[PDB]
Amino acid sequence: MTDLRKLEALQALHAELVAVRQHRFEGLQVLETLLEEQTDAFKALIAKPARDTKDREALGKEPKKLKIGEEEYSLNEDFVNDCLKLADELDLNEKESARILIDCDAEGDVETQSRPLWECGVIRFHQERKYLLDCMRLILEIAADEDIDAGLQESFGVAAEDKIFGIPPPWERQVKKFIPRCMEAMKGVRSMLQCMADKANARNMLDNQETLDFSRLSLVEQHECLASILHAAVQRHHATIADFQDFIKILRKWDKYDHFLIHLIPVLAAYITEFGSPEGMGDLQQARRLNDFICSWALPVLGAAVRAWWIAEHNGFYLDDTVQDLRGINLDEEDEQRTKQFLDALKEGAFDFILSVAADCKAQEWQDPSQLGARQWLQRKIPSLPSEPFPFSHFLQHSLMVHLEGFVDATISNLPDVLRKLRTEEDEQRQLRPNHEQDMDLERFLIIISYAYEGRPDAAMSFWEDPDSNLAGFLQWASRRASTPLVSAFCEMLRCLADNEECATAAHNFLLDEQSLTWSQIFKELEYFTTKVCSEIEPESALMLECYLRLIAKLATESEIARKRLIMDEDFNLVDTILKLSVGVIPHRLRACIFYVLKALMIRKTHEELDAMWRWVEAWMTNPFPGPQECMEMMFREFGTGFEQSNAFIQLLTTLLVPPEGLNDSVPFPEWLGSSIRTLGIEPYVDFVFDVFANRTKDISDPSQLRILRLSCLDFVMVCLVTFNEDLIVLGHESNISIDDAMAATNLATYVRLHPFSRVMEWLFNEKVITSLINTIHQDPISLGSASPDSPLVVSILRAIQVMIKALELQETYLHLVRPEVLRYQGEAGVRRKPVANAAYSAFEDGILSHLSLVVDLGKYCNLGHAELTLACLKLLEKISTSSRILSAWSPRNKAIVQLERNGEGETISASLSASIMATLDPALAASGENYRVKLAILDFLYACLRATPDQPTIAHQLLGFHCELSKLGIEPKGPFDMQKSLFHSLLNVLITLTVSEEEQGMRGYLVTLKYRVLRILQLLWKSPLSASLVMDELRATNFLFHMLLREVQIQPQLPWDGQLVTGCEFLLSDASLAYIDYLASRAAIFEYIGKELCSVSQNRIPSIKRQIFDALNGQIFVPLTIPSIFDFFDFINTDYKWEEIPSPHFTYLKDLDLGPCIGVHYDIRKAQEILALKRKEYEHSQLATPEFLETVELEEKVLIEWLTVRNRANLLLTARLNLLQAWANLLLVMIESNDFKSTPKMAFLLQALQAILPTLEAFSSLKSDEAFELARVAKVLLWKLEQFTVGNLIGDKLFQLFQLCLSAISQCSGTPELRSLYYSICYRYLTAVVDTRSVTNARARTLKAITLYGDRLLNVICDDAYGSDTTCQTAAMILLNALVHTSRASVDCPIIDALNRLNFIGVLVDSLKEILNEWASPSQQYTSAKLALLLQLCQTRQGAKYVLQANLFRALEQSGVFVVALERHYALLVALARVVGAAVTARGAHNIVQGRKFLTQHRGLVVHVLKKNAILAQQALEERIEELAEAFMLLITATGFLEYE
Amino acid sequence: VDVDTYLSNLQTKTTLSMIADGLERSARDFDAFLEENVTLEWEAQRKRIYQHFGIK
Amino acid sequence: ILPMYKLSP
Repeated sequence: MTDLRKLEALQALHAELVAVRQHRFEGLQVLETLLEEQTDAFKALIAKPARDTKDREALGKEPKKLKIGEEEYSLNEDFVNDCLKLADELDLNEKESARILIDCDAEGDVETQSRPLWECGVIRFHQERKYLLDCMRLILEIAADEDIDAGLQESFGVAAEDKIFGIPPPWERQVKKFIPRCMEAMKGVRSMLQCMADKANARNMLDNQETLDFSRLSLVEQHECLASILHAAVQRHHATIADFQDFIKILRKWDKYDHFLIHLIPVLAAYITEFGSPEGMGDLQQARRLNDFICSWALPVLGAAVRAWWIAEHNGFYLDDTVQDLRGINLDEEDEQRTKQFLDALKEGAFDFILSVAADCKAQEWQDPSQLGARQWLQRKIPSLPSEPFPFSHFLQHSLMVHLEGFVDATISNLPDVLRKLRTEEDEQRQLRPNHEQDMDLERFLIIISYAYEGRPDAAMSFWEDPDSNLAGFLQWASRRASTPLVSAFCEMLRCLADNEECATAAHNFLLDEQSLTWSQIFKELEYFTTKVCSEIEPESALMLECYLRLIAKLATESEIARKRLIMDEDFNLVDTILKLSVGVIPHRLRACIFYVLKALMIRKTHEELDAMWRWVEAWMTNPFPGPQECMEMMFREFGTGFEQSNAFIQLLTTLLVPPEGLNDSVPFPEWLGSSIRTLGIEPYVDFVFDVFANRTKDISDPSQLRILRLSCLDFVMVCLVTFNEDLIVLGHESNISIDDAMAATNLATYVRLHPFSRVMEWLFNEKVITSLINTIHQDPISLGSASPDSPLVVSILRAIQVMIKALELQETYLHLVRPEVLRYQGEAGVRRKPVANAAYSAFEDGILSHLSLVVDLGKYCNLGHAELTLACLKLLEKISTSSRILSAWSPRNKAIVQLERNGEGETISASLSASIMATLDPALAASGENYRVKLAILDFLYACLRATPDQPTIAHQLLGFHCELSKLGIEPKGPFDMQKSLFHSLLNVLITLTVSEEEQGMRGYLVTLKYRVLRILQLLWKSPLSASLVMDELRATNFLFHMLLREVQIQPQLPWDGQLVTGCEFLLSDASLAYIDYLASRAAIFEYIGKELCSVSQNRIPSIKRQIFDALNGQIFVPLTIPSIFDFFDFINTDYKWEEIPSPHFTYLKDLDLGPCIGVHYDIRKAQEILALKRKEYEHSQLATPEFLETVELEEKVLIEWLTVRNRANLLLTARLNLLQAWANLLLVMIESNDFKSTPKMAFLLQALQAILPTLEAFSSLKSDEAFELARVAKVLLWKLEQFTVGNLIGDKLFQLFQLCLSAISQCSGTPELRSLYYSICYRYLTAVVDTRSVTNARARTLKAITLYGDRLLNVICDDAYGSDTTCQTAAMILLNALVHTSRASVDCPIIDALNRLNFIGVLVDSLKEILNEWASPSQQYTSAKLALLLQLCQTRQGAKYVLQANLFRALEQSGVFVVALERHYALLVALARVVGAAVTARGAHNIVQGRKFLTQHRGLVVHVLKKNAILAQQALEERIEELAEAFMLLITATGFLEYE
Repeated sequence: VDVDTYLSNLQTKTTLSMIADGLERSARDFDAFLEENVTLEWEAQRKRIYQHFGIK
Repeated sequence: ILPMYKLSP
């Protein structure tokens, strides 16, 4: 927004500063605009107006109307009470306090936090100071950044001088300085925090605990920000002596040790650096007074440290006598004074306090177990922190380390003799009284140096660049003969000074000889201790050994030359010594250190190193000095006691299981591992690991140790599983023994038998494993909420979910291709193995179907925000819902629905899902946005849950907001789904508020995929009749179709897809085809939904919505907003792209390789890849120009793969277009049929649709028989459901053109008999209604020309359709011939009837007359009607008697023996036959009368009954036939002349 | 009642109407032809001769 | 009941 309040203004400003700090200058113009609006804010850091009585008495006197600035508000008895409460707790003015509360009502944060209104005012007030002060730190921090443009770096600099420090810029120019305001500002924070504890403790001695904690956190953060701002200001030389004296006095008056002192430490450091050191106010005379002033204290260690720092920084003046004046001043006296002062400071515990502060500063919640007990063996007498949750920042730590390294450099370059005398004193003290422990001054100083130089290689390199400098001098001097503590401190310093590889190599080269410490003495002492332990040990020796091991491990992990040298050095043999030491009686720390050293040495290894390591392990585990099978298990159990050595043993195994090539054949271990002794190879290791992880997980009290052990075990299991070949084993079991030879079979057999995957799978079927897993996953939510994203619990849960997924994926492959082979091998050969699997658990689901809280925990873990964990949980739930045994056990009433409805878990899960899907995405990180990934995962989960078992409800229905009942659903009153606030409504909202039409790219892909998934879910929900009526009601109650139509977009060949054009050849190869298919499916689904809704509204007989539907279809909207009509969207049918045609390359080779085994049109690429590979191998074996012609085969394969992909994409596009065309045709049919509106207005749309389909039919007249069907039936019904002169011409014109394409298809016999039948009906009514008055003659004349154009070719096809297999085609074809002969006579002869005789149609037609009784509403009855009806027409023309009489029809009707509603049909047949015979005799003349007399004489009597009969509805119909039948014979009598015969 | 059966019912009704129209047109054509053939002459004599010959 | 579902652009 633009009109943001104070809070929203600071929050938005903070985000902008982070952008510039994170190398994002996209908000430069927007940043400057904010500093000008908040100018008054930066002026005053923090200032709360004092509580005045004028407002207190006035607020409560008339609490009716309040006026703040320009706006006005109304006060009520409820809101007024919150103002007085907020003002009292914070002692803030009533006017200012009211404004804070008003900001909450407007923003409406009471619901976002669900807390009292008066409490929100306290949070809102603290937020202002947070950003107001925190943002200032970013300005100065960015103004000092050297990795940015010099211009921008200076802009923020001058701005801070005026906005923060109130100093105008150089181009311009009673007020108070910045420091005095900052000092008073921080003072208020202390007094406010002190009074807070006093008042809070009084009432405490509630729902506001978390609010008080957050307020304390905000206060400490604001204090840290103010301290950093003060430090930065002092760094610009903007201080004086008064401020220094005030700070010194405040320090002297310090009462308790807390984080505030640690924050102020750097302030005093910078003060002494600017004043004490010769790098600032270089007034030598002024420094003399400060020396006596510094040299009352309620804590002597503080004064000692201050004096030590001051001496160290001020001893730099007395180095030379040329850069300054030192006349008339003695040096030895001052030197002795400073020396005694420094000694007193040391004795008081200066270095001790410095070390304690450095340790408490970097206090980490979790530490790596590889450095336990390091730098924690001193005597700390300083009290520790209260352990309150006050974490430190990063800039503070950086500044502290910089100041410590500077102090170290100063003390090393200024006071070397002091350190020398101190070391000599400590040495002589330890010598004259060894029983006592001398001071640890030098050790503490070295530890402080190490802490200062940590993770800063830029500074550590200084100790190696110049070997003749003071730093290298001290480094080499501190390596001479000394005691164990000093050697340990030096080793720790070296280890911490190896943050990179260059420093590690430098330390390696400096340690070995090129006296100082050397590897020779180290290994000599190691061997001495080994022989002593093996034939007690003091803590100093153990500490020295641990330090040596840590240093060796660090050097091996950081350096490469040392790792390659020590591993194969003949003079050292470190491996033998460490092994002989580990096999001895020593604590677990040494064993863990040795294991970590081994891991570091084996971090990067090769085949030879792996073989040597396995050989040594086998030699030392087979006879460790008792049979081997017993000694190995004894050693394993010995290494199982505790956690450090176990984790350490486990990490080593995991690292050894990694191949040298990195993370497929050559399993990473020797095939002959354990072949000498009767052992199963590497199985014992995994067996022991699983036994430990299953049984000894209860002896770990420290939760962190248990979590670390579980994480290590999960990582080991994953490293063991990921190293198993699946496709390789599948192809082996498929073709190796059946097709390939039996040579490689042994390799696969050995691989399957030696790989530990089988043992891991067998262990997975144990109850202990799944119980431990579900116990680890079942944890309280508060822990995960307060934990850090890098917490070990989250990582362990993720690893466990991944292991479960891998197990569920590979269980089938295992049970298929592992168990039988292993069983056969065990039966054939001799193997002794103990089963650890449960036969009852036939699958992995049997062991987990007994846990109901698993799904609840997985659903609750979705509100954490972790992308990886959320995706893993969603995938796990999807796989669970996709199974069958789980849903068969749950719903054999049900258990999941009642488990998720215990304490409203479903409601909160749905709310979290809604809040998540509503979260926007990052346009730049389209495919990388974790939010979009979570959305797609949720959509896939819902799709899989709805597609599986749609008839029976599932958890998806409950999550959508439905009342899942047994074989029934429903909605509850006031529920989440009733108030239109649920997951389904959220999906509807995010769908209707989604725009795909873009400008920079246009027609994006991931938006298309999202909407396609949403539409698929909607279709799955609709098709399900159990959740169809309510869904349709909720959709029609919100006008969803209207939103969809408004969101529609037109498609054209100009708009590119993701910046790529459609006509490009790469389009078929790119991914735009998927988006195009998705858009086609979306349009089809929308059309289907619109048609269904229109049909529903029509059958409901309510015109309230029909008007709006038609208006939307007409192109107008009355809320007028216009939209493209349905005819506009008919732009997807285009043959210019030529999706059917494909350019076939030459393919001079591999032409005979067909796609037989490749082929649901899906041509597999591997089926042809294997064939072409075999052919290439055969050609190479032929030894005929194999090297040259190889590139030809390679490029032919690279072309064939793309050919196959293009064919698949073309098939997909074709089927998508077919589905879309079918949906559009169905929609158009439903629209035309159900339409009560007038037809004369819709004639325009009718003509438009005709014009649009004309080219479609002309282009697909004989190409394919699938698209014409949908377009052939729509034209049929349209022709029957039928200024005026202009319209009459266009209609008749297209009806004539449409008549041509029909006869053209009939002449070629295209399509199936079904499509061929529709063409008959179209031409039927055209020749019966349109043609049947100069206009009529022209149409009739030209119409006959088209029929004569084809000739016998056309009639031959129609004659064959009759008396065929199909029932409707033969009927339409028979009736069609009637119209042809009928219209031809109107134009004494006819060419149509003549053609029928030449084609032998009349002959076979008269033959079918026999057995007519068998054939004769019913389909067979109506067919015969058209048959006899046709013959009657031919007997009317004079020429027909000739051809008809020659067919001998008199003998055909005799073999058949044919001569209230049922009777009527009987006479109908006799009439039809009588008319054919009656008209035939009277057609030619006296040549047929001879036959007529025989018919009447041979069948006499029957006609007499009819002629005498003639002489309610069904009765009249029956009598009518009698009249026609009676009159039929009468015509034959008078025409034949039977009266003359008498 | 349902969209799937709606189009089937429409096609069935169209086919029935087409068959009925064809039958009616054929009947009308036959009636017109018979009327044109009988209106030439001897409208009542053709039946009177038979009524006199056969039993009334 | 329809605060945002209205067709009021």
